[PDB]
Amino acid sequence: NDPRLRNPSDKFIYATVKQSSVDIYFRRQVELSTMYRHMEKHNYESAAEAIQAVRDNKLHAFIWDS
Amino acid sequence: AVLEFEASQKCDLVTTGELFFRSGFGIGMRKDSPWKQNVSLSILKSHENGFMEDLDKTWVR
Amino acid sequence: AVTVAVVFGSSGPLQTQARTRLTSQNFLDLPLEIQPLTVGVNNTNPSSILTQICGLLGAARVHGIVFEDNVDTEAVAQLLDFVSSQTHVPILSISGGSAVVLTPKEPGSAFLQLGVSLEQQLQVLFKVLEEYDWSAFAVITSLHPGHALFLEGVRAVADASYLSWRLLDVLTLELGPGGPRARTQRLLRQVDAPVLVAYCSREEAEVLFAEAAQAGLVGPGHVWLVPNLALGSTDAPPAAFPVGLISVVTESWRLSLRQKVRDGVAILALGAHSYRRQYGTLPAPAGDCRSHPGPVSPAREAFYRHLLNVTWEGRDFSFSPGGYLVRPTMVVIALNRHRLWEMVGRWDHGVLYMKYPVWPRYSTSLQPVVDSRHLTVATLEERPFVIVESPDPGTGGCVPNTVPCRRQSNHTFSSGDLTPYTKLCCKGFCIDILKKLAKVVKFSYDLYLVTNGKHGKRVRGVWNGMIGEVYYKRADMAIGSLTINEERSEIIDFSVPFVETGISVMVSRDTVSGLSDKKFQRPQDQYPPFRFGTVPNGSTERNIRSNYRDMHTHMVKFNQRSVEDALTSLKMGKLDAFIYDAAVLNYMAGKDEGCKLVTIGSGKVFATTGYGIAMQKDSHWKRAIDLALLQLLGDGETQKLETVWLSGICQN
Ligand SMILES: *[C@@H]1O[C@H](CO)[C@@H](O[C@@H]2O[C@H](CO)[C@@H](O)[C@H](O)[C@H]2NC(C)=O)[C@H](O)[C@H]1NC(C)=O
Ligand SMILES: *[C@@H]1O[C@H](CO)[C@@H](O[C@@H]2O[C@H](CO)[C@@H](O)[C@H](O)[C@H]2NC(C)=O)[C@H](O)[C@H]1NC(C)=O
Ligand SMILES: *[C@@H]1O[C@H](CO)[C@@H](O)[C@H](O)[C@H]1NC(C)=O
Ligand SMILES: *[C@@H]1O[C@H](CO)[C@@H](O)[C@H](O)[C@H]1NC(C)=O
Ligand SMILES: *[C@@H]1O[C@H](CO)[C@@H](O)[C@H](O)[C@H]1NC(C)=O
Ligand SMILES: N[C@@H](CCC(=O)O)C(=O)O
Repeated sequence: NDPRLRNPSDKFIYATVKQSSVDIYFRRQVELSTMYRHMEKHNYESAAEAIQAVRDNKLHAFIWDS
Repeated sequence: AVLEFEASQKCDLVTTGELFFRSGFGIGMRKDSPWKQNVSLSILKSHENGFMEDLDKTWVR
Repeated sequence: AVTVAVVFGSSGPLQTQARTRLTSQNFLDLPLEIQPLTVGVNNTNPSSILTQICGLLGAARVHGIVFEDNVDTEAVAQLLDFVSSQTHVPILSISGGSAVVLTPKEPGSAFLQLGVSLEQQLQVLFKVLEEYDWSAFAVITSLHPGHALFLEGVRAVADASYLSWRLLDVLTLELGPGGPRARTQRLLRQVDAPVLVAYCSREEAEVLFAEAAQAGLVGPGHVWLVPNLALGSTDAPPAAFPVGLISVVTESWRLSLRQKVRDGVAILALGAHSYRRQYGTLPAPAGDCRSHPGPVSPAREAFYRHLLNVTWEGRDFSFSPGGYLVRPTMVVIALNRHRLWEMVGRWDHGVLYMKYPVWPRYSTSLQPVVDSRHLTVATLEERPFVIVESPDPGTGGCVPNTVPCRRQSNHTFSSGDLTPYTKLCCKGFCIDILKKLAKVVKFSYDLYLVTNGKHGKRVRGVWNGMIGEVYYKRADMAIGSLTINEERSEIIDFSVPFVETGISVMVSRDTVSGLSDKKFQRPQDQYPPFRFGTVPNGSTERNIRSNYRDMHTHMVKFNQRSVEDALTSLKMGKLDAFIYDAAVLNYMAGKDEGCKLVTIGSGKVFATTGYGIAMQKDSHWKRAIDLALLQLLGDGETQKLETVWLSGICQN
């Protein structure tokens, strides 16, 4: 519900793994449609490379299982 | 509008939280009263020139 | 030694049609030296067709055949497929009843019909239904053969879609000459769906439409959709067809016979040319019916495979393995008031463009009816509240939770016949409010932007912008960032404000502390002139002009524009104070990297007013919309919209 997430910008980048449960969760939601559209353009192939990108600072935030 | 004035004037009391039902005060008349528009126009004019600012400053400090 | 035969079967002026050209100099633009041959089947009976085709094959040894006949034909497509299976000659049927698609075709046969299957027509019709948001339709069907395939296609297309279609009921009829008339009449008086889809032959279509006219299913409260089969000669439609009938056809619509013949010969010539480029030689000529070449002759299979995928004059002529046109551009045509088949929309690639943003409906007396519950809403782009985007190219349409909107059609962007309007998608706070109002008050609406001025200012006694559109009855209501003020409330009516706002001051991080400060009221009081300005032609400018003459006379120097540009000029240092709307200034402060601040902690909003929904003076919708807005404010939906649309980063 943070306004940085709900109001996306080219500058901010957050994404999740492609074709996963989080992808489905954001697809189903209608009030999260803008977030899904922003996320889909930068979605990652796997979780480990997503962690490496986060440590790299290429990806600001990573949404994944707890 | 009333609670904030009471808290400011009488002190010793505090208002908590943010406003959870935003509305306005309005002049009430019978249904389909012919001179509604008049009053509404006047009220809008009072908002435009200076009248509501003076009324706020003079009464609700 | 390439030889291409054209067979004319149309029962009109066939001799005038065969004689039309019967030449070899034609088809010059082609990557080949055509050698045509007109045989013109005289009457298109099975014996005549078989005998003439066999004689042609046993005399000229043609490489391919192009067939053409009239639209009343029913069973010739079977005979042509039979001939192609028996002699292994590639035929190509163009126009007439021979161009209806047969789905299973004699596996070893190259028929290659130049028509579109039933499923693609169903897809186009369902996308037409999606465009105007028509649901709860009913299906009318006769006992015409292939109706099971039609129903299965309807069910598959309805099931495999993102929208939630809702079929009401399917009714089967006889629609035969001289039979039970009470049964059809009784069944037709029991349907109440607003959208009806029918599937039958030409004569059955005429019978059904006559019965429906007797049953009161023709007026403006009923829209009919039919596939190609129900249509006949498009040039002369019958009187039984109701005005507003919708169908979907290929580009061959409105083309002349010679053009169709040229296109077929071109397809065959390009297939042969590709075969020659690939194998260095021409394909073998066809044999004769007094034999049976059991072996598949892989040379002929290769020729057929080359003939499948071929393009000509920028149009795709690819054929499905089922021998019909795959992914062709199709046009959606409708029967207008003049009782002519006007073309309405197009189906280029997987996306749909349609001429009419709203479907017209005419009375039973051909009198244009306008639905009283369809409101025309004018609006304008304002980043916090109204956002316009281009539709997603991938899916044709755009993302849900985004209402389609059109741009003003004053300037025609048709470029021929594509679309006279720019189709965008609008979203945001005001559009969400409008959607909630449409759900609650139960009305339908379109949405178009205003390209004639900003929100509105009286110039030379006339009004431009949204106020101009509403006052001059071009639109039912105006929604957006419209401030309630006396000069507008006198000329038009206003609804209850749904978000409060006013005049506010923006500075780069409390030097002024008041709109009526001596710095503003007296520009030349001290220091070189204060560089403060505002966007002209708005409520703020008129308020300043009518109240503080010195303020307005100084503000003329700094006539800012494009509030984002004013904001960036403030950031750079070309400006030190910006006078504008409080609702947008709070949002602009919220999503600021430097976190610009409004003059006083709460901005000390001056001339407090609100955003309203403009309406025509003394209208009817006013009371209902006022009550609906008050209900929305009462139930906390407006607070939810504030949280989801006007949140800020450093506002807390
Ligand atoms: C609202 O105010 C307007 C003034 O702008 C009133 O209009 C005048 O009304 C009087 C008597 O009703 C007339 O003699 C004047 O000729 C009107 N002026 C104009 C310019 O038309 C209006 O009547 C008021 N509304 C009501 C219900 O009294
Ligand atoms: C139609 O498609 C066929 C194949 O589906 C194309 O023929 C191929 O052409 C490429 C050229 O690089 C060859 O490598 C393949 O071996 C060919 N395949 C076959 C089965 O012939 C043909 O070129 C296409 N038509 C056009 C006009 O491009
Ligand atoms: C073909 O039709 C013409 C006139 O339409 C007729 O004169 C001719 O005899 C016909 N040929 C046949 C039936 O073989
Ligand atoms: C329509 O467009 C023309 C430009 O072709 C321009 O004068 C103006 O935007 C419009 N003219 C009107 C509304 O008279
Ligand atoms: C404001 O109106 C003036 C005069 O009509 C015009 O020249 C100016 O371009 C307008 N400013 C806008 C539309 O931002
Ligand atoms: N809401 C304002 C637009 C901003 C302004 O010009 O003050 C109006 O409709 O007048």
